Amino acid sequence: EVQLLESGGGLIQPGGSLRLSCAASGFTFSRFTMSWVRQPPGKGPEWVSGISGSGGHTYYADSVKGRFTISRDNSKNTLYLQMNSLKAEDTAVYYCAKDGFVGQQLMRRGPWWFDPWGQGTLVTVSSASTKGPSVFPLAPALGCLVKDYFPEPVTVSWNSGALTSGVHTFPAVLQSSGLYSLSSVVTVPSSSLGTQTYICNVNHKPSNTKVDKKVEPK
Amino acid sequence: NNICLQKTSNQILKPKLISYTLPVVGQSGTCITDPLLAMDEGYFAYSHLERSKQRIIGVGEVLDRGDEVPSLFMTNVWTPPNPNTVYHCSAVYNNEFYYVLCAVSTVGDPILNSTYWSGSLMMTRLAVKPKSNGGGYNQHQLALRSIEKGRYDKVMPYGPSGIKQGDTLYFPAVGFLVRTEFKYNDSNCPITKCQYSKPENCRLSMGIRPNSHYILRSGLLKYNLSDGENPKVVFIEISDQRLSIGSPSKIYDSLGQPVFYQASFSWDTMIKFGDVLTVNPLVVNWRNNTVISRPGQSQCPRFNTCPEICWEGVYNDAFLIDRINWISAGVFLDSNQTAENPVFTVFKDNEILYRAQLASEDTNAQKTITNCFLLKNKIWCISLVEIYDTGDNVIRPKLFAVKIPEQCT
Amino acid sequence: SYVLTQPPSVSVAPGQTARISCGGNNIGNKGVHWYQQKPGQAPVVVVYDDSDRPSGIPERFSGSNSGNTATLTISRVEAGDEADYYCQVWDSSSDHVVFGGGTKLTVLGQPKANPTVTLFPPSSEELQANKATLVCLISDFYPGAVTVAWKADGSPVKVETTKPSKQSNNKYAASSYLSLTPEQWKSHRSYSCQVTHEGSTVEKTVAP
Ligand SMILES: *[C@@H]1O[C@H](CO)[C@@H](O)[C@H](O)[C@H]1NC(C)=O
Ligand SMILES: *[C@@H]1O[C@H](CO)[C@@H](O)[C@H](O)[C@H]1NC(C)=O
Ligand SMILES: *[C@@H]1O[C@H](CO)[C@@H](O)[C@H](O)[C@H]1NC(C)=O
Ligand SMILES: *[C@@H]1O[C@H](CO)[C@@H](O)[C@H](O)[C@H]1NC(C)=O
Ligand SMILES: *[C@@H]1O[C@H](CO)[C@@H](O)[C@H](O)[C@H]1NC(C)=O
Repeated sequence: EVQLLESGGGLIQPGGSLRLSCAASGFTFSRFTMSWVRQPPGKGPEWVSGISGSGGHTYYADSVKGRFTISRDNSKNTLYLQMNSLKAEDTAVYYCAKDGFVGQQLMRRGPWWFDPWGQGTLVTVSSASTKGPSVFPLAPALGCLVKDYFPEPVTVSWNSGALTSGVHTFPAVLQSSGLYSLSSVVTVPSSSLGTQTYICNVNHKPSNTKVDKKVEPK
Repeated sequence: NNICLQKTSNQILKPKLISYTLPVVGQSGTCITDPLLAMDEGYFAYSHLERSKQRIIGVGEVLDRGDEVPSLFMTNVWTPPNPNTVYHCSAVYNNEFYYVLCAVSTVGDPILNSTYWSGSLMMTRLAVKPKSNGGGYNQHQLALRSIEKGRYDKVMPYGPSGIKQGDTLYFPAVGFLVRTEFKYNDSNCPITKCQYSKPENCRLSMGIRPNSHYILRSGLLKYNLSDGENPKVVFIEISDQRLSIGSPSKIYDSLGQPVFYQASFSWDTMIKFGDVLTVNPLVVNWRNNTVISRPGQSQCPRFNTCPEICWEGVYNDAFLIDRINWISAGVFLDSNQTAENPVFTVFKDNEILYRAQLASEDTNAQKTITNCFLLKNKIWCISLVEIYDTGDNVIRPKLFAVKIPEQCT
Repeated sequence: SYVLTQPPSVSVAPGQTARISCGGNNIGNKGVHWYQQKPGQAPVVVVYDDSDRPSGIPERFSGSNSGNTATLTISRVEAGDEADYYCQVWDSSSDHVVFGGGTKLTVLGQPKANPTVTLFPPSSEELQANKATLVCLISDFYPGAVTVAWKADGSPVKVETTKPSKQSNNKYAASSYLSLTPEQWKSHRSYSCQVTHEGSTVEKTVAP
């Protein structure tokens, strides 16, 4: 199938730099028009930039004109977006979208529509220093605690991907101080506790925290 | 005769809608596509498709409607049976008759079904002043003894109007050539000042897709009326100077010299027209115009000048009215990637002189056909603008009569 | 430059039709596209070029454009159709693509669900760090709006709770955190999480 894999998001001072990369697989990358659509948390999407198939024509939006720069490497099947002079407004999820139209027409009533979208990459423009989380075990169902981190996001996985069934990761809560905290849980039977070793693989990019915490009964 | 020759800001152009003078253009609840408007001397020819589907090929006169404004008055309408088979008509006038060359296909538009096309053509001769009880005069389907195409596999008319040189007709056409037999050295592709281009771009862009079976080469179809009782059609390919994909072209007389226009369906967004140096073989002294282009799509938008792999564009032609300064007139679309906002523009090679907006900035408008003439020693132009009605939800042609002002005030 | 206006929310009963309005100045002359975005997922395209449907999109999704308003009509609304919908266009007056504010479509008449509540005591490693925290995770409950009540040895306490977030399954989910000092966890010999949903309370206890 077709899939877009964004990367490069994170946490940066206002006026700083940031460059996102979009890996594309499943189609002739040079033949299609790529774009960057960003979406603030809990709001509608917004189109940041776009680039022609050959990269000859680049189209920006007035909100990021003069600050963002889109590029493209058709040999690497990858799309880029160089963000400079970042403002606090730019904090949003950044999607990578491919033009979905296929065919030999002369004119398109809608020259721009997207199919498919990526999975987004989180970019936070803030002046707040990052804080590393604390991984604590929830002993027995059983889970893991991720206390006092900033900023979003963090990822958690049980048994290094060898265990996805019945793992309900709950969303984080923003505490009064501004530091997030979340916990994931997975329900296991009591007929395999003293044998199957359960480890949660927590990962929090902005503070370089990668922790594997084993969860055993107390 | 002389016109306003300088760039001015006053709205001197006062276009007048004459659509209802031609009663067939305007109907309620009907989609009308594929238009043709061709004029020569005192007459004209018109065609459209009422997509009760019907093809209409008509002729008439360009007469003073009363207030010294020209309008089309129909004198003979032909309804060819089986309208699904008739595609890509082209009209040329000569000696009280109008010759309409048109393609016949049972596999759809031959451009989209190039391999399966039968290749059959048909030529119908319409009378401008038809006789009552007149068989073989009012309308008569001529017989073509042969279609000479050379190394091309198929030929087809591909344009609204053409010219007559004495007793010989010249329709705008296009040649279907097998892409393997297409000879092209990719070093000729001007990818010098285009760092994102490639040598193979404009070669692969000679077909509607890079992997296309055929390639399209514009040119002319020749019908010599003094060539036996049953004349034949011979194809005349256009030269390799500023080569683009075979597009709906148009060749017209203007001030005693033929002028050629080719639509921009490839990466050469800038307008492609100019005086004809030789008809056979075809050589067009293209203008080096840098101000008029056409709306395309995403990769080949308006004003693009770099060789790209694309097949996007629309047909907006121009008409030379003052050869001394090379001032042309035409309705163009002020838009980059959509078919919107038609504007009647009068321009030179490097300067738009004066303009007039025909509709609103977001009005859907596709094909534009412009021809100019004289009315009592005054220069007039009648344009056909395909426009989408906001209410009826159906695209439809529209006829505007624009006078070229003499003063600039 | 160009402006697309969408009503904030639409409510339809199951099996009926749901029509989502997308308003725009002379939007008939423009190609309207539609994107559906379920929670935690990327927007998927359900209609393009006014009326064309993508491959794999259910046929009950149909788009129509005429005049100053294009309407995406969802025929035979299902429970899974609960998502955010955005109409999209290209503004050739500034060479931007423009989106709409969005429309959250909630489907009426879904049965009520019970909150699966589980309470975890402070971890042994965390308790050694002289700081404690109790967690209460409510899972799968409809309609999504609950109240949490933290108690200490049967006595109420004076704690951070999250906003109810919709889950993959259409039933909502949320969590709440109670932070305490190391003495309070062992001073009182009991601790319980009390949550009420539609006049019915669920509880869970933990002991040192
Ligand atoms: C081309 O014509 C053939 C012959 O019937 C037909 O099978 C095919 O579907 C046509 N394709 C197009 C694109 O018109
Ligand atoms: C194409 O043109 C280049 C430059 O003139 C020349 O070096 C090359 O040999 C040509 N190729 C062919 C096949 O003639
Ligand atoms: C047309 O044919 C006649 C006789 O066959 C010939 O004298 C004349 O030159 C031809 N004209 C053209 C334009 O081919
Ligand atoms: C356009 O420029 C080319 C190159 O200078 C020239 O050969 C051609 O004659 C020009 N076209 C004109 C003057 O119409
Ligand atoms: C169309 O393109 C030109 C240059 O490519 C640009 O100056 C103009 O602003 C574009 N049109 C719009 C509406 O942005």
